[PDB]
Amino acid sequence: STIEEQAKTFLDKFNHEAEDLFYQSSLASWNYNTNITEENVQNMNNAGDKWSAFLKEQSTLAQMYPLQEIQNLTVKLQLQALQQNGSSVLSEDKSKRLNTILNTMSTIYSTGKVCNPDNPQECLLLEPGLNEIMANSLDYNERLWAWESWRSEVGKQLRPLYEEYVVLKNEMARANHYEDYGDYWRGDYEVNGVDGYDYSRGQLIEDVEHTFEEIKPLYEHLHAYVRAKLMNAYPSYISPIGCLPAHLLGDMWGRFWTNLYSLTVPFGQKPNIDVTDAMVDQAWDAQRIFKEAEKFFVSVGLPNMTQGFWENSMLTDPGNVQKAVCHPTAWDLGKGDFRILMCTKVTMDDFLTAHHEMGHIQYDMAYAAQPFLLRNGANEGFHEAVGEIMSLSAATPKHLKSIGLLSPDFQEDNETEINFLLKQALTIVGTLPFTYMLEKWRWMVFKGEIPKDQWMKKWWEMKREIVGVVEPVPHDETYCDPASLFHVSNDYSFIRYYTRTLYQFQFQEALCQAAKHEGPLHKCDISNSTEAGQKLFNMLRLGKSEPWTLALENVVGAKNMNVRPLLNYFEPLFTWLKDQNKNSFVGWSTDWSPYAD
Ligand SMILES: CC(C)C[C@H](N[C@@H](Cc1cncn1Cc1cc(Cl)cc(Cl)c1)C(=O)O)C(=O)O
Ligand SMILES: *[C@@H]1O[C@H](CO)[C@@H](O)[C@H](O)[C@H]1NC(C)=O
Ligand SMILES: *[C@H]1O[C@H](CO)[C@@H](O)[C@H](O)[C@H]1NC(C)=O
Ligand SMILES: [Cl-]
Ligand SMILES: [Zn+2]
Repeated sequence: STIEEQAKTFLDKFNHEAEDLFYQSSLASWNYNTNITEENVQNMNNAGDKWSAFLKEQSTLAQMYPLQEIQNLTVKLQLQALQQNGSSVLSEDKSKRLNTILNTMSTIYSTGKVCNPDNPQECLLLEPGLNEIMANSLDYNERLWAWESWRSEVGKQLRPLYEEYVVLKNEMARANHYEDYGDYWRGDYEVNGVDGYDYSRGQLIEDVEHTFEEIKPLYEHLHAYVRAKLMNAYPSYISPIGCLPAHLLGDMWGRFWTNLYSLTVPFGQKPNIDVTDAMVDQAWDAQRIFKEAEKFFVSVGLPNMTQGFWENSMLTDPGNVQKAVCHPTAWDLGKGDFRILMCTKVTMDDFLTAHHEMGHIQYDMAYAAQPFLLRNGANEGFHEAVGEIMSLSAATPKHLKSIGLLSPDFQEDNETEINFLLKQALTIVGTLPFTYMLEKWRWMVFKGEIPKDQWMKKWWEMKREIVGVVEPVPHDETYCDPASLFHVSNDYSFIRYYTRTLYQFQFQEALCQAAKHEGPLHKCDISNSTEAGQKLFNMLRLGKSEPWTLALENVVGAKNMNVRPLLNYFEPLFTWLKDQNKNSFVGWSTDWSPYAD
């Protein structure tokens, strides 16, 4: 029989052992992220250590098939993955150290503690505490300790191992036909096979570059507007001309300025559109949330969460007695097993993140029925970009209103608009420059453009030009600030958040028009419309068996990342920021300082 047949099986003989062999790891791997005992650690790095050996072995027993000599395009690209020597390319008993490094980094993060100065016994984990503070405290000082202490106490520990991490990981990358590890994560976005749809790795970069320009204006005015209302509540601390201090951003990293809402609300007297409060005066809990969320997908086609999910997902920190990584994550253990690990809180933040995490799931399912080594979203952007297509709709006063956290509200005042839209900006635009800059530095390093002795160097120089933010305390190259933001210390590429942000609005400008909407998309409902659910559905199911470029094209006109639908969402808020800012200065100083004073 044909040779494009010794594989059409070799693959399927693979999709069946792997799934279980995987699930064997995902399951143990889960006992860890849910209880950082240690007994659980080993069990875990034993389950994947074999899957390691499994995949490794099946890599050689795979490349036994020549490149082409294969049709049915799928069968070929599916082959692609396997042929690539995994991180096995490493010195067997070397990659071990990587894990040793990887595992720690994780624990350090979800376990590290800073302890109150005036009471060696009042220690705070990052969740919550360093977190609740960096999200609520208004005491420039409380804010300040938390910020520094975290980076100081834990951050510093990370350093040593991060230095080893880039190295080890790099060697693995480059010894795999890539320029570095970054070139690797840029891989995800790559597509070859198809012509006119081919997308290169070096592209993803300059494609973010370009798309970033049209994003700057809207940022600056948004940044120069919140340097204002931020001075208004921390006078004598921030210059009306030089990037705000890192600890007043609304959260440990300033990744999201969504908590600077009460300090920046444009018309703070209209009905708060941060139903974080209405939720408490209704006693909303974890379930109720993930139930009110699951209720959304079901309104637009997509199924209800499986009873298996409801019986294993950890939707609240088990508190003292068992320590689990609290970062919200949507798990796929395969074999039909779907779970979500999130230390849910009754915030409006956790209301949306639920719509996120869930979205991950609704996707993981939507492409379940698909060759195992192919079920995986067109690309990271897409996976991230999905739950955000919901939060976009399920956060509009409209929805929020009808849902409950906003009984019969003041019509929709031409002002509740700039009001609602400023929050979004806070969350969505706030992150773009932060999201970008971090990955850039992340690339620069793997690349090489930043020698070990210049890490915290470029990092803050950068945080200054691009993000438009400065550090409250000179950080020596003893630190490692960009290793105290989960994502970093636990692998996870970061640029999917950038890309996800732009995909987000393209998919939305299409579905509204696929539910017959007739206003700006920042008024677009999308709930109850199967016309919409359906469309998106026919998209999710294809897994990663179709270049995202084509997939994108088949869903929303363009076959690539478009910044304009976003610029359209925030056009109302922009022109207004224009006004409000008329007197205030748009831009910032890359030489200022809140301490050099
Ligand atoms: C790739 C995964 C390992 C991490 C990621 N989780 C989210 C979690 C998230 C969504 N929106 C906000 N956050 C941050 C966060 C929320 C909560 Cl309730 C607790 C904590 Cl510790 C962090 C992210 O960091 O983007 C994701 O699902 O894409
Ligand atoms: C797997 O690794 C071996 C030795 O490092 C190498 O010869 C082989 O080409 C790799 N797999 C492929 C087909 O790239
Ligand atoms: C092409 O051949 C493969 C393996 O023989 C088969 O499973 C697949 O269904 C065919 N094309 C598709 C993707 O339907
Ligand atoms: Cl930082
Ligand atoms: Zn996500």
